[PDB]
Amino acid sequence: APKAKIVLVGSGMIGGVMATLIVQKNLGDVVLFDIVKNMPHGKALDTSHTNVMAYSNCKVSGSNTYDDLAGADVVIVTAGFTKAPGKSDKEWNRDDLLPLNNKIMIEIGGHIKKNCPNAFIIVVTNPVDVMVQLLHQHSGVPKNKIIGLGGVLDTSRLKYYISQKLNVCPRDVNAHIVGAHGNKMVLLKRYITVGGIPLQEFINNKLISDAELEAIFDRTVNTALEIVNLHASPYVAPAAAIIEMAESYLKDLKKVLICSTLLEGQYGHSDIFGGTPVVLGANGVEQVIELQLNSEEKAKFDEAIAETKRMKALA
Amino acid sequence: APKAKIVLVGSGMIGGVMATLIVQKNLGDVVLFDIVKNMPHGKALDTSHTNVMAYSNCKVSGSNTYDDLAGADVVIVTAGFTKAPGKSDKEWNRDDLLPLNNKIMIEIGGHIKKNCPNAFIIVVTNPVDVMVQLLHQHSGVPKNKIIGLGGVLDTSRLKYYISQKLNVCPRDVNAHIVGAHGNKMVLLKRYITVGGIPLQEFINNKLISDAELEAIFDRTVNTALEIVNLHASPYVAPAAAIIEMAESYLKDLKKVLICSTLLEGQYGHSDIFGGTPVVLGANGVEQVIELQLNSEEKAKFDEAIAETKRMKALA
Amino acid sequence: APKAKIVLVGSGMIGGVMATLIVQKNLGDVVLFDIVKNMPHGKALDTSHTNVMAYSNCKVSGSNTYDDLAGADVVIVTAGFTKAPGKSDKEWNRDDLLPLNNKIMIEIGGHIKKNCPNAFIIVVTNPVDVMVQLLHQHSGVPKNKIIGLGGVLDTSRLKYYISQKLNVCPRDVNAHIVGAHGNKMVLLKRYITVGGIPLQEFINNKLISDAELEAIFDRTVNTALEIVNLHASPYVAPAAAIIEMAESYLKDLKKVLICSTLLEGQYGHSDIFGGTPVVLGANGVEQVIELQLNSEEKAKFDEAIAETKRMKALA
Amino acid sequence: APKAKIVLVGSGMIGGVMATLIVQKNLGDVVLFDIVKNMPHGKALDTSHTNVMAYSNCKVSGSNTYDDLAGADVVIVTAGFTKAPGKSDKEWNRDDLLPLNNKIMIEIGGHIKKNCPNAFIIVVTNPVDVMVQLLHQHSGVPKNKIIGLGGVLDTSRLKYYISQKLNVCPRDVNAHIVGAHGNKMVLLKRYITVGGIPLQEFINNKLISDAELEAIFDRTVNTALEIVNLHASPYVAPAAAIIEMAESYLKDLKKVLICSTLLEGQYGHSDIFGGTPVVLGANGVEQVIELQLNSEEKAKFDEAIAETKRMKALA
Ligand SMILES: CC(=O)C1=CN([C@@H]2O[C@H](COP(=O)(O)OP(=O)(O)OC[C@H]3O[C@@H](n4cnc5c(N)ncnc54)[C@H](O)[C@@H]3O)[C@@H](O)[C@H]2O)C=CC1
Ligand SMILES: CC(=O)C1=CN([C@@H]2O[C@H](COP(=O)(O)OP(=O)(O)OC[C@H]3O[C@@H](n4cnc5c(N)ncnc54)[C@H](O)[C@@H]3O)[C@@H](O)[C@H]2O)C=CC1
Ligand SMILES: CC(=O)C1=CN([C@@H]2O[C@H](COP(=O)(O)OP(=O)(O)OC[C@H]3O[C@@H](n4cnc5c(N)ncnc54)[C@H](O)[C@@H]3O)[C@@H](O)[C@H]2O)C=CC1
Ligand SMILES: CC(=O)C1=CN([C@@H]2O[C@H](COP(=O)(O)OP(=O)(O)OC[C@H]3O[C@@H](n4cnc5c(N)ncnc54)[C@H](O)[C@@H]3O)[C@@H](O)[C@H]2O)C=CC1
Repeated sequence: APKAKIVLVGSGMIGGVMATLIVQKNLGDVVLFDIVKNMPHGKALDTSHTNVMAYSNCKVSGSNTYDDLAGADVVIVTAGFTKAPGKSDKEWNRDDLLPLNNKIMIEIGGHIKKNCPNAFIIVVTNPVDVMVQLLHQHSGVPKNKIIGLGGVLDTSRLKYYISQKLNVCPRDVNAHIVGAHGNKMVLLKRYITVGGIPLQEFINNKLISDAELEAIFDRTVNTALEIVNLHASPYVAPAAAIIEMAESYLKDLKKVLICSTLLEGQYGHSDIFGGTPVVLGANGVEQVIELQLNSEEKAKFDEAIAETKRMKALA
Repeated sequence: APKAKIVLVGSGMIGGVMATLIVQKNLGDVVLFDIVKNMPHGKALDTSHTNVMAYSNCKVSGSNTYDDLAGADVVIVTAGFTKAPGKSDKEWNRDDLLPLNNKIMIEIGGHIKKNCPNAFIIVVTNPVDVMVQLLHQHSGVPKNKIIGLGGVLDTSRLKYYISQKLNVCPRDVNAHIVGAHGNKMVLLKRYITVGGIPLQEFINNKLISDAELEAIFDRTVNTALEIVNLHASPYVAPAAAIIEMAESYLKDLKKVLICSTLLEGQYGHSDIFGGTPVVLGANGVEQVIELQLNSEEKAKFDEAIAETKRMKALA
Repeated sequence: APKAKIVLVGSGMIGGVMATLIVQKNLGDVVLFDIVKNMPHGKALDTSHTNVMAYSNCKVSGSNTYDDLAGADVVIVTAGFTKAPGKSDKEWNRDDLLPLNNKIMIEIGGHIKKNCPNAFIIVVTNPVDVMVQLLHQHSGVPKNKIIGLGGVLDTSRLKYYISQKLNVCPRDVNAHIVGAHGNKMVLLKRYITVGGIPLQEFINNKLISDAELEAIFDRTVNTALEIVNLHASPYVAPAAAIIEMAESYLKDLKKVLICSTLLEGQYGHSDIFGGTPVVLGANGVEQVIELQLNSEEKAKFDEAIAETKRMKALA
Repeated sequence: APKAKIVLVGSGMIGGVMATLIVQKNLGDVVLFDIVKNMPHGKALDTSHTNVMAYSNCKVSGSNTYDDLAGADVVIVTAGFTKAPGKSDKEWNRDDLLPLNNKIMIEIGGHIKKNCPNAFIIVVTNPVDVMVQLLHQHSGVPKNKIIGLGGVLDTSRLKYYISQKLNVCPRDVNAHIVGAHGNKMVLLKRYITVGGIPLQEFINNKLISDAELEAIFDRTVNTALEIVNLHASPYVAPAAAIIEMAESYLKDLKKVLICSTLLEGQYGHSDIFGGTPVVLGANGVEQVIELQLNSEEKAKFDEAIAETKRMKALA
């Protein structure tokens, strides 16, 4: 059939929500692939029944076979560790799973290259800005055909928190977080708008203060940790962000979405992936948009890239 | 505000998917209530960010306080045990959590009666046909304002499996499973249609055989066990079924949906809840539809009710 | 791009609503083609702005050039007369526009054959069961790639009227009207269900009477005339019905929808198009479903086909 | 029932599309009211059938009786002249229908005050910034409960035209047009963004030039005339814009939408309605946002208000 085939490489928490949302949106047939025996078949079976409630007709199947990547139109990679086995929830960060998640990207890359070299790839495995580049290199796909999750998720938090303070529709807040996903994420105060209006106007009117915004910025950076400390794990919003990206590709929406993409001189950087607004449509990354950062913003961008490089070296 | 307030009493697996779907559908503000400290706040935080991706404006908050039921328009109860601590996955059934889940329904009932006596209640805790009646009795709500999950979920499986064999849109298969949710569920072959056409026509044409249907019937009854044996748990389709019910109420859709409701003479039964098609709209259960069962079908219905009564006695 | 290209051959009342709905549903790029100069460009411009309100990205362009059919994935033909210039609204029927609408189908057929022989075609021009066959013959497309509007529209009326009486969700009423679209349409009482339940059960319960149903049947047959006599014209529901058909094709939904299709022995008929349930998916008409009519129902079906043949002869 | 009751006062071109969209979105029951006998009943009948195709349950009825405004939750006023009977399509403007459309607003105002004084009112009749104030005065409704269409429609055009040039999703372009709807509309270049980024960045990169933007500005102002000169009439996008506003109210979305609202000192203006961003939620106009215009922008705003006052005097 002409329905898209969407292979979820990793059928864990994010994978499950993604499968649910794909059926809700009737986006395409879904394969829940994992190394864990049986589990993806079980999740697939459960999820498949929702076609009735959703008025959809998407197949949902499980797989324990890498070759099921054959024919994939979109591949979403969440496979990997989510935390270092030994580290507390308080100290959740990035040094030693690097080589293990690198091996996972290498393995998946080989299977993509053999089975679905023309697929559009979204990488989620952390640290994403490192893992996406590794997968790019080992899968051999074109630069316009692979991106990493980051900015859509990170800005959803910033947008949401501001919308709550200002009592406006969440989507009406727009904002940019660039460079990398992680603690070095660059929050661009200058690029925040509310209903298309510069946030500064709302600050001038005392509707939201600079101090409030500083607290919202810190909350945004630390949201994953906040959720973990509350005895939960972030997987629902990550899934929705990924599906927004995938849907833009599948439907040729040409949305402007901030994702990790190969930089070729933007911001003074080459040979590395970093977060920046891109346009996602039928041709994949159709445009890479370079924000005209000032020197102070660029300094923060540089710090983010430096951290990606540091971890890439250890991987 | 006039947005509906939807309180999820139980913030586990089903609760999480329900919160996700409510935001996707912009159905109302959500409270994830649970006895587990912090966890519902974490899930709520994660889920709240999806308002951006979904173009919605639903608050999602966590709660560890029963009094947050105040003002509820809809209350969905998934609180309870999901399996007997000690029993293998192979032997997943119903005798001894009864008194513990009864205590949970009693407790929740008291809080509903005090805080939101005019709410519409959907009960999910198993065995649902027993627990719904217990909650009805202790909450004091009118009979048209409380239902149990069952038939929407069980028929989604039957509909889906037949649709796959016949290669038609899942929603185009209609089917009735009545009496109770559980191993005594009554699958009504006579009441199956495909695009509104009697299934028997498709059997006559050899498009699906009676033997195939028998296997699909057994698969439907055993689906929960099938999913558990695959190292997964059924929670996505249960959530979608519940949201279909809740949405029909909230939007006054007047959908015909099979749910557990107080029987007042239908099928020869009174003073018990059992699964039957009902019409759900703004006034709750607006109609209870009694299928004109033959004697053989009625005998099976009686077996289902007898099992509900047996467990009610032990609760 | 991979977005579908949908060419509306005829940019009148139905064409306008179809363009509106396609953008609402983000189904594909739209060409509003017509012989009237400028008008389609104006409607296209107006409609294109709705992409903003709809969160969609579908191009909407006008055309006065037949060659713009090139590349079409779906072609919807509403081109033609809607009433005989000279006949009152009271006497709205079918004898003398036949040769003129035949010429229009022939002309469009030639352009389809040259420019988009692989497109999926939906014919709407009346009398549709005649015009669809004429277009099939002159376009040269395969039988699984061309259908006529009829049953989805006619049953929407029957379903709706019954749903109002019974106070249930309109989609929960299912019904079959076959043979032809027009005054000889065959309404199959035996094949009506409500929430999947035989309508007869509701009659037995005195919820709706046989006399009420007879009146609803006559109302259904005469609905177009009822609307015309109220100083309006039926175009909104026809458009929605057509878009339901087109969407099933585009999204590979495999819905069971009653449409005019080439009969190859079904109901005892060959070499003619008539209304029957079909399954619409990615391969076009994937299945032609033959209802197992009794002799009385078949007699009415024969009357419908005879009328199609009578008018085909005059065309 | 608790479904909203939406009364369309005026059942012409815009009214018809609004009814269609309300059913598509299942927003509430609809009354198509008009002074033309029978016509609204015909349009209502046609539109009602779409509930089946749309999976909705909204009543659609026609009315020739002002008292059917009773119980209205939302009233949308499109009643009036659309062009001066005698003036060519080339010379489409605003001097002498003023007293006639004023009489229509006065009449409707009296009926609103008597029958639905708590309804939320959207005025569309041109010149809208004048007519909305007239209706406000004669209906007696609070200032937070009545708005005029303008900016959502006018900016949809600007947003769309820019999105086409830049090859991005239309909704990703944000823009502000304020003061009044009509030839004095104030297009604010400084307040245009693309994916939340200042448009100036795209100009700097030569992706769109200042000269291109000037042409798009003129096209935006003249779009209604462009459509009329193409032998069409703008009614589809106006309807969608109105429904976006109505939906924000009904669903408590709190969208920021530019509408005509009573100014109470903003921009230096009082005692007049003018276009400005507002937040629409359950409480109606929840916030009036005042853009921090520079002196040059304010001068243009003043010109717009002066024109509204000039016509108000003649009404
Ligand atoms: C970039 C970003 O914004 C975020 C990234 N993540 C990363 O996303 C990944 C997945 O998170 P999830 O919560 O889904 O973790 P999980 O443990 O539930 O699922 C991971 C699955 O991967 C499987 N897996 C391991 N190796 C695999 C392989 N070779 N192939 C397929 N699946 C594999 C494994 O069995 C598990 O089910 C982790 O690396 C997270 O750090 C998470 C949240 C946000
Ligand atoms: C009727 C039907 O078709 C189905 C019913 N169920 C029942 O639904 C219930 C919930 O299933 P879920 O998978 O969500 O289980 P879970 O363990 O993840 O969540 C249950 C939550 O209830 C909480 N809980 C316990 N007591 C509570 C109380 N007094 N108040 C609120 N929450 C409570 C508990 O902490 C956990 O998070 C179980 O009884 C299932 O048997 C499940 C699938 C289908
Ligand atoms: C099968 C069915 O359920 C229905 C069928 N119809 C038929 O659908 C047709 C279109 O109805 P609509 O209300 O859209 O009529 P319209 O007059 O507004 O539009 C017809 C357009 O066709 C154009 N047209 C004429 N010749 C054409 C050609 N060769 N190519 C393209 N357009 C052409 C013509 O200029 C007008 O704009 C008529 O034949 C109706 O009888 C209508 C309602 C229901
Ligand atoms: C503010 C704005 O962006 C726009 C405003 N308009 C205005 O919207 C109005 C309606 O436009 P439409 O295209 O719908 O015009 P129409 O002639 O098809 O419908 C007007 C209907 O009003 C009826 N009408 C007249 N007096 C009435 C009354 N007292 N009560 C109810 N209906 C009445 C009349 O019979 C016709 O059906 C006109 O004033 C337009 O100028 C239009 C497009 C954009």
